[PDB]
Amino acid sequence: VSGAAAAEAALMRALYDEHAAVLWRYALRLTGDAAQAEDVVQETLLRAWQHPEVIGDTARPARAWLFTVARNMIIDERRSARFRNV
Amino acid sequence: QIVERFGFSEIMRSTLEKDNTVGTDEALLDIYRKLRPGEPPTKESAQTL
DNA sequence: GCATCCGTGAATCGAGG
DNA sequence: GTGTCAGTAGCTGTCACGGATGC
RNA sequence: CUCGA
Repeated sequence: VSGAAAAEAALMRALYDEHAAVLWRYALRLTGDAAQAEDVVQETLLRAWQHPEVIGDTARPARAWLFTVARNMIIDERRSARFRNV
Repeated sequence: QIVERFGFSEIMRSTLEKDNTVGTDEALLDIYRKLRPGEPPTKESAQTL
């Protein structure tokens, strides 16, 4: 029924309120730019919604997976695309 | 005990009166949600910082 | 109906690193 | 592909003034 | 940044 298609959202908005405002600070310390951090946070959480094999085991630390996702994306930005222009 | 220490001043009595929330575990969370907004407030997560 | 708080403004030209 | 804690620096050492903003 | 009328 439709309650399930709504349950998807009600499941995401429940991890947002507990992990987004904290993940932001991590990418913040690592980039010194709150704007890029704002970008990386949404990128990360979109992937998370795309990888449900991580949140399903509620009893396991999800934040811990998130931090690594972000930490990797930041350096992907510190790639060749940054060395020349920044 | 607070009234015990600062009682000689009407201004401090008026502060404790005009206060909003009372309780050791109440004002603690009141500080937590003003200092680091947007996070779930645990009693120990605030007691730590 | 009124205190708070937001936004505005604050000299001119010139040298070198 | 990613998975045990994993969480800014910096900073207030300006001020007069008008009027929308807000209790 | 430091400086001149």
